[PDB]
Amino acid sequence: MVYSYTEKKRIRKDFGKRPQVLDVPYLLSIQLDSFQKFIEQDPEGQYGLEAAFRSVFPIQSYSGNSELQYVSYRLGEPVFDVQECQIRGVTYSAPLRVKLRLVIYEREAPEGTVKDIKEQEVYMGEIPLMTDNGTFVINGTERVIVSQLHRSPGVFFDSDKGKTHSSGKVLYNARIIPYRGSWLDFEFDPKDNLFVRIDRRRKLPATIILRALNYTTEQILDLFFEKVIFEIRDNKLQMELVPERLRGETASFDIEANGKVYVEKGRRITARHIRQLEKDDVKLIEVPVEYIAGKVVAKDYIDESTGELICAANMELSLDLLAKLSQSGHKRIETLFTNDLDHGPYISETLRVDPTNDRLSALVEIYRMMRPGEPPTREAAESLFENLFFSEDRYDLSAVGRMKFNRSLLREEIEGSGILSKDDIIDVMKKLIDIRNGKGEVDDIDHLGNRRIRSVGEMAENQFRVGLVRVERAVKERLSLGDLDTLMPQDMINAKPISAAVKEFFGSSQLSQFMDQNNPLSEITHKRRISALGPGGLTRERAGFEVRDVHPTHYGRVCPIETPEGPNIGLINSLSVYAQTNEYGFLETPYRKVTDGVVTDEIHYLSAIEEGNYVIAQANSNLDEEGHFVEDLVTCRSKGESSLFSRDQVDYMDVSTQQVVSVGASLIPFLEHDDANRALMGANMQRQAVPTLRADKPLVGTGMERAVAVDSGVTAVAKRGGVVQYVDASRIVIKVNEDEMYPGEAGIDIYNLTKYTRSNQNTCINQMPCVSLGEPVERGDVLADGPSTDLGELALGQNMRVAFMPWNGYNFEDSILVSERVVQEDRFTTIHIQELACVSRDTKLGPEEITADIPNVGEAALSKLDESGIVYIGAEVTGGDILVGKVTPKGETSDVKDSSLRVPNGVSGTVIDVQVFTRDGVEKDKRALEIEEMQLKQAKKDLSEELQILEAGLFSRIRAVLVAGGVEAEKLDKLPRDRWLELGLTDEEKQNQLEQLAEQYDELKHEFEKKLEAKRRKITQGDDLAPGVLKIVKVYLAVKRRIQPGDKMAGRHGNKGVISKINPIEDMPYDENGTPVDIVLNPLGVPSRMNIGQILETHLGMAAKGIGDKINAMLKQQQEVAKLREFIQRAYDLGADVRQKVDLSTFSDEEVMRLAENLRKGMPIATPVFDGAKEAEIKELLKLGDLPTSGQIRLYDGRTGEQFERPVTVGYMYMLKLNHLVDDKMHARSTGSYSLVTQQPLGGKAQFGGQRFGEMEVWALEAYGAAYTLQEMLTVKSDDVNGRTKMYKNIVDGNHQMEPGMPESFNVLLKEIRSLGINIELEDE
Amino acid sequence: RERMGHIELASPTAHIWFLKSLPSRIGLLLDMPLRDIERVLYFESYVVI
Amino acid sequence: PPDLRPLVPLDGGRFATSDLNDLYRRVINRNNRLKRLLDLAAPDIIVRNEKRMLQEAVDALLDNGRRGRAITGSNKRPLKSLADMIKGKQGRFRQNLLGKRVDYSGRSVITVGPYLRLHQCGLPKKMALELFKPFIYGKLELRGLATTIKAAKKMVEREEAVVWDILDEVIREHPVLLNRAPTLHRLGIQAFEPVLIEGKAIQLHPLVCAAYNADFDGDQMAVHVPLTLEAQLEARALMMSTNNILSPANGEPIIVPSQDVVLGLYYMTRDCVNAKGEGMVLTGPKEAERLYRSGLASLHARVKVRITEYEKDANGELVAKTSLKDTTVGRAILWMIVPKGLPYSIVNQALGKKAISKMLNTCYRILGLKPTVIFADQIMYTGFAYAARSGASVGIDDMVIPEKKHEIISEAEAEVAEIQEQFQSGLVTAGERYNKVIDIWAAANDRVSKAMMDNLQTETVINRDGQEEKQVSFNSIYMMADSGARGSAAQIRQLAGMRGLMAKPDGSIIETPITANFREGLNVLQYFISTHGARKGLADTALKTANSGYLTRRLVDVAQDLVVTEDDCGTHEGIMMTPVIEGGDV
RNA sequence: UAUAUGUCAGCGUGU
DNA sequence: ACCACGCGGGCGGTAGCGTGCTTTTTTCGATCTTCC
DNA sequence: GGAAGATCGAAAAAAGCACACGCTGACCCGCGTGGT
Ligand SMILES: [Mg+2]
Repeated sequence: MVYSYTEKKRIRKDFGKRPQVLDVPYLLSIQLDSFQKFIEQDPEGQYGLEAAFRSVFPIQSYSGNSELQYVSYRLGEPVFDVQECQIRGVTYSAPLRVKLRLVIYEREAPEGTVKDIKEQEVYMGEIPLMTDNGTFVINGTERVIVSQLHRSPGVFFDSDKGKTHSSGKVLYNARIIPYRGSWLDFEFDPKDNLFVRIDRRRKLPATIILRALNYTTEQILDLFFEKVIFEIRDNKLQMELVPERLRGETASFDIEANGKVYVEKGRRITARHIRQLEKDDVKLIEVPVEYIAGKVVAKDYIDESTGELICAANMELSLDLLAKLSQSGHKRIETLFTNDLDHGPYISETLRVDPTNDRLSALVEIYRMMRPGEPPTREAAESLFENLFFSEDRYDLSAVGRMKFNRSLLREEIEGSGILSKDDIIDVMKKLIDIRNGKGEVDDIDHLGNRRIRSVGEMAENQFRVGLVRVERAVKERLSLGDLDTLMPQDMINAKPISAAVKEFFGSSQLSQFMDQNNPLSEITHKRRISALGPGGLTRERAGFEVRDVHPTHYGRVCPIETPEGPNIGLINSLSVYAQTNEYGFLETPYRKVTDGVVTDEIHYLSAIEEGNYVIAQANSNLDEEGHFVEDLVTCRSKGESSLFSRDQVDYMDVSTQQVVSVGASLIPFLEHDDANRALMGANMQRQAVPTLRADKPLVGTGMERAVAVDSGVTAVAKRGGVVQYVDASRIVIKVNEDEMYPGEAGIDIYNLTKYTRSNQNTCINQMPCVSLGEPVERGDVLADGPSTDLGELALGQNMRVAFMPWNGYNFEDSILVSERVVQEDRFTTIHIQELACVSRDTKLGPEEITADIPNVGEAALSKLDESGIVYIGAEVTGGDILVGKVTPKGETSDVKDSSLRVPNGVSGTVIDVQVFTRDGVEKDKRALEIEEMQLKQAKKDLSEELQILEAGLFSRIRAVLVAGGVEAEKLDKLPRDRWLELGLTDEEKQNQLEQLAEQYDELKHEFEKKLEAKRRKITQGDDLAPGVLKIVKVYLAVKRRIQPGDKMAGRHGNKGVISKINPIEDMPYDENGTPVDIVLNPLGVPSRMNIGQILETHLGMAAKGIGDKINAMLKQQQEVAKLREFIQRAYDLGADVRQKVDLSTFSDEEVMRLAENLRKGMPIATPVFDGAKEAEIKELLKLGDLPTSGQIRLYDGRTGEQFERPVTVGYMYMLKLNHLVDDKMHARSTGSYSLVTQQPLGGKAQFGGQRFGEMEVWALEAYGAAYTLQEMLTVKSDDVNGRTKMYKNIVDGNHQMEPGMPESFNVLLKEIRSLGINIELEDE
Repeated sequence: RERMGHIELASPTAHIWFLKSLPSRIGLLLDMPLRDIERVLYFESYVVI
Repeated sequence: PPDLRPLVPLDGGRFATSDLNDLYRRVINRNNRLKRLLDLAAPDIIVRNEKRMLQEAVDALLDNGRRGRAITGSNKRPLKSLADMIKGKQGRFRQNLLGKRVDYSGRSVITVGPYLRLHQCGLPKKMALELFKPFIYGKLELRGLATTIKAAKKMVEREEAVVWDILDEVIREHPVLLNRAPTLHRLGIQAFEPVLIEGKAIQLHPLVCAAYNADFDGDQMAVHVPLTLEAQLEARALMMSTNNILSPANGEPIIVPSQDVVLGLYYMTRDCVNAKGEGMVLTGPKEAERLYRSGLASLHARVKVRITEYEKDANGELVAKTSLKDTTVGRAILWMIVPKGLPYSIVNQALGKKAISKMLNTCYRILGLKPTVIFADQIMYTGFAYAARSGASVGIDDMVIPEKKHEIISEAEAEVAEIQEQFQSGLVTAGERYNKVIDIWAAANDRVSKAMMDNLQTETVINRDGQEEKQVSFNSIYMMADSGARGSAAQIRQLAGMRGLMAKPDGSIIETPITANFREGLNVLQYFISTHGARKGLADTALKTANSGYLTRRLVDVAQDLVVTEDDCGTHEGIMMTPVIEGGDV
């Protein structure tokens, strides 16, 4: 194939064998597409702000003959750009202006038309806008709103597994869960009685809700039972017989018909007798009167002669009752067909237990259950019942909820009203009864087809709807009582509730959290995260065991190995590579359709529910170039289980081998050789690696580094193709090609790289250009490398020469031995930026001034401060140094106290940036003016570059026009270009053209001046801060942290440790060539923690470094390009039928030279997650270089020079430096500050504090003798102030004796108890 | 840290720890239901001394 | 009192809000309003409402959430009442009385110090300087380098040369208490003698790691400094590392080699049927060490050496016996560090973890405590040194896959295909067919594991006098498994044989097992199958901690007040103990 | 040793 | 006529605080059944 | 033959949920109402 310009610089060798049929989708699309459904205009609504507006509007006025309607909404242009909001600390948001129309109808006419209409556009608050990277800018910080995995609305049938009853009986229940409204529950009593609960309140008989639905008893029995008709004729007591009704029941009497005795009494009815009965098609069977006594009448029967009912509906029949009904003149009766197992009499028993007998009684009972305090009323009960489930505003089953509700009940339609109906409840009850009988089965709660994903758009829409109803209440209240003559639509509404709700959601929420900025992988993982917690979701403490399990439906939708380890395990997951959401929010995964035994290239996205019907073949299925599986039996998955199937029974195949893992888990080479726990640890640990000052490509990769680097916004991607007009360490100017030029455009794209900007994790964000001056570029090509990126490839760690061998116990358990060469080369050195803020507020006594004059400070301390009172940029400040000088007015009773910002103790670094935010109306100091001047200088430089290129084009045009008539090109260059404008030609169209060009030039100059003025106004605009604070000054300190013992390092295969010793170079083991190894690792970790992937990666890295060494050796000899081409082509052609084909013949000589220069440090190798290189391929690659195929070489001891008795596995491993630095973890305190209430040492390391001697340590001391040690820990060292003073004085005086005294914590507790009505005291007797 | 103070309540007030900590000491000693205690205490009904 | 509910000053004129102050203010306002209403002869309804609201305010002050909705403050949250700040995990009883923060304490990550003795630990210079500041001040004032406390503070801040000598003097025999964050049992905190080291990480003795349940993967430890003479003597005599050698739970020893010492001793104490310098006769262990260091002999050469072993007679006197013993060079070298009272039979074998533990137990039983400690330190040093000398490494070729695995797998697949055909014919129903399939796969897994173990245990063949001879393999994976250093039969089976059957999250066994080695490639389906068990185990481990901690706290409370207060009751009562047996096992 | 002024939530890390 | 204390602070709705934890204690309503 | 003691079951309430460490956010404010 063809390669991009950035890819041709360094082509990764791919060992993948299976060809790819679907490209990796955009990783952040899930975050972006959802926001595209929230702000985009929807002609039919059902999504975004349009759905909320249509759900709320129109708004009535309690039958006030007036209302207001919503027409359309528009999102205004944001005032500040994303970078501007980040710099200024404001929230990146856009205004929302809604078109409202207040209509007032003619008074005294109920049918009268409109008397007045007032249309207006009203601003209803500003909503945040998601940037191009799927993140929000709130208060100058980058926040991410993770998706929520919750339970879909609809009906769910479940049952306790015979636990609560303690008798093995299962109590089935059905739950109706709406999007908004009251939850409904139906439950089966242990005595087989149906009960109904609303909002998990006290249970009530199920027939109460039916009676409240205006259903009589006869209708209930008709709906929930089958009628059996008994008709007395010729004194034989005949009845209509259905043969299936006599299955499994013992014959109490003789079943004889048509003169043939089918069955005799005492023997149960067999299926053969039933078949014979339907053969003869007998409908009338003689039945004795004794069989009637066990039957329940269905409908009321009332004697016509006497006018009184012989029997009501639904009670047991009796001999006197049947005799009375027979003598009453009725010849036909109806009973309920009740079977012991097929059709239980649950409804009849529920009616028997039901105390209510009418609709009004049922409504009264429901009202007294919901609101016991309020006495029942007809209107109140009716209103409560209507609002419970049949009110659109109060009850709302979403479209997905209605779809699931209809699907669970086997309804063809998937659309309907949001509110509930009588038919829905009846069908739910019937399905529950059928499930109890045996037909059907309960649903799976943890099934991924019953779980929905709510993204940012859905939660934002819900919060907007909440704010809309909040403002609608006030709108109704104001409109109903106010005067309608002069009511503008603007003042009726208030944007304050909407703005408050949206800010509360976006800023302070369980799902809107600070975005991790440790590395691009961290951001990618955080953005593609699904959390089961949050509002309307599970809790960490009460999650349980079943929820955290890996359901079989997680295949291809949720990564099974990427999940946090700890309390929230299984509740937080990462989306798969190819996973995507449906229209209703359910997860779906791609598959390739198999037709007639061939695997077609068409892609179908199957959801969890619909994928169980088909048979999906495994990804690792071998084909024969004809789409046919070679093996007769293919290992597929049909219904939540894996089994062998015939090759003609398959319906779908996996699109790729990475379909099952996430982005983070797919970055681990040789994952199939690693244990699942170790793979999980490695995946979690990968996203914790701090970037280094020099990025190093992974020698052994998976080929997904490019996608992760490009999709994340860390790198600078060219928007349009062209050539690099100007390159610099801080900015890039690209001259775009004429094909992509817009009409009337200068034609230059300017990228301003971020240089040493503090991240959310106090790390360094730096962008370095990766292109040269004049180098052609194309769309989508990386122009600058962000943090942890190398030429467009993700680079988390460094390639270290590792050797697996024990070394004098310095790698005993998990420790790592590191050579001094790693320290000297500064490979693992990191840069950490810390921000310190000092705010000058306006106190009641007076304001706080930031001045360089501070009392009670020497001249040496103020040397670093400038004339404005702010530390100089570049000054090195240690702990305790003064950065910003501030004075606070003293009490009324100098008159100024020192409140200046100081560097925290133990914190060093270099001041690299100072940012001053000044509230409007406060005079700016020199530093703020200088910062504004430099910003204006940069903006003017950009605008002047654009103006210069446009003016050069215009002057070329005017010169070309003038040359046609004047023909003085030989002298035109003598005079400057400006004087070309004042020159006049002879009177023709040329003079008119010159005048037009001159006026166009003047207009262009005026437009550029206007743009510069606008930019200056934006730059000098005053900053908005919280009330009460006047100024804010932020200082950034950069510290270079070098590696040292105690620092935590790790690998990509779950192997982690801490550096135990920085050994000198001469002490490291060395090979025959004398090259020392960089890192020594303990082999003992490999067997117990089963991760052979690290060993395979070591072997592959050794092979890659051998190839790179060969390339470097050939380069150092100034060999001709033919040898390099041949060797690199041979290296790229190595493997077995690999899908990657690289043809160096098409490459130019300069391109080949550049590729060789890039590869001289090692040939990158792509090893897919499950289609990676085999052992034979690794051995072949090792044989290509001058390295043994065993992977183990002979090593000599550095200290003694004696060859090690056995070969040792040496190679190159990608090692990462985790964000756990020892110097950030130290703490030590002898005596320091103490708390106020408890007089105990403070906690933490930021403030000087002591370690906590908790309950467990006290118990451990009590296990020993340790009486005096415990006493000194409890009294002398913590609480006894006199004890503390005496102990310190004694230690200073050389006496190691202590006075116990009385701890202050006990006195505080005694006073606290005494503050109540309880007296507690110490008795001296 | 040691000196305390007192507030003279205009009307008597029941102690919650002897009120709603089951078994209710007020109810147990007075032999009458806790809901009656709560109703008479929070000024919703009358009780005869 | 006001100082127990202080108004914490903040930046500028702002002051920190206190819930108790707000509750008191509300109560005072209600009382004042009620007083002014009573003084004005207000109607019954108004005074009744005021009295009810005052009662509610008093209730909220005493206990916010006890009755009704708790009163919320400016933070849209219920305020902390008097009862809320005394009870619970955050109350004064459990947060400031039973446990509290202490002075003279520090915290840092832990690395491994192989050179340290059993009673020593490595303390960074900065940590020791900060912790022992008052002692340094006192010594400086006594020695006359400083005249006032301020001068001593300035000198220690400037870190003068004499300060380091003073710090060395003050930590000569001053124990420090090292404690890990989870203090499950008594051995979670132990006293060590500090040794000044560079760097920034505490160096911990390897042999105590098993007692601490601590690994060098990023674990952190806290250090405390006893002050009074009594505390130092308790640390030296009661909580010292050397004093803790047997687990109080069951009496089992707690100091055992774990990973590298066992491997080194196993490699050193091994024999090869044809090695360099085999069959020669040596005068003693010193000659063996000289020959091994000079390279003239191999560590596994079978030789005959003159060993003098001392044994204890009835009177306890040591009597020597000198004899020629057939052993190896490595065993003779290791005999040098063995104390005199022990016999030679302990080291004349391949020393695994069990063998080393037994030798340490015999040393403790025969000699005492101090010789046992010295022997353990020497054992650790020798094991580390010879593990480094061996250069053992794990490679992709060390996990040998048997050539018969394919045949066994094919036979098992043929058997299960026959069973499936029988089920399709209708002779056998689903349940028994599933049971037979499970049994067949289990038998196949057992056969594969047995074949792999047979291949691995005696793979090496050595030419002795031109004849092939079978000996115990020197494979690194097999050596690690056999020596007991790390790994077990199940893990080696997963590495080199089939992974076997796997279970669903509900517990049901899946019909198709994972027939792929970890050396080979596990496809997507097998990995997804194994993830179920992996996630189940991880979730169980994560959730077990809270229940275990609650149970431990309840047990500690219920047995907190029981101590030994007498020597003999004189009671003749007791319980009768018999061996426990339930139908087949003892 | 007494110093300059620390309390609550939410999130995360290691056992 | 504008403004600074003040005070309590809950959203949402004819009120009531519930939807995916487990164990222990108390209370009341319905049912039984014992017996004089 | 019915009142009172015993029993069963549902419901409501209360209390519990390991240890250690790190980071960030908030520590006003908005109606309202009499004082001026
Ligand atoms: Mg650890």
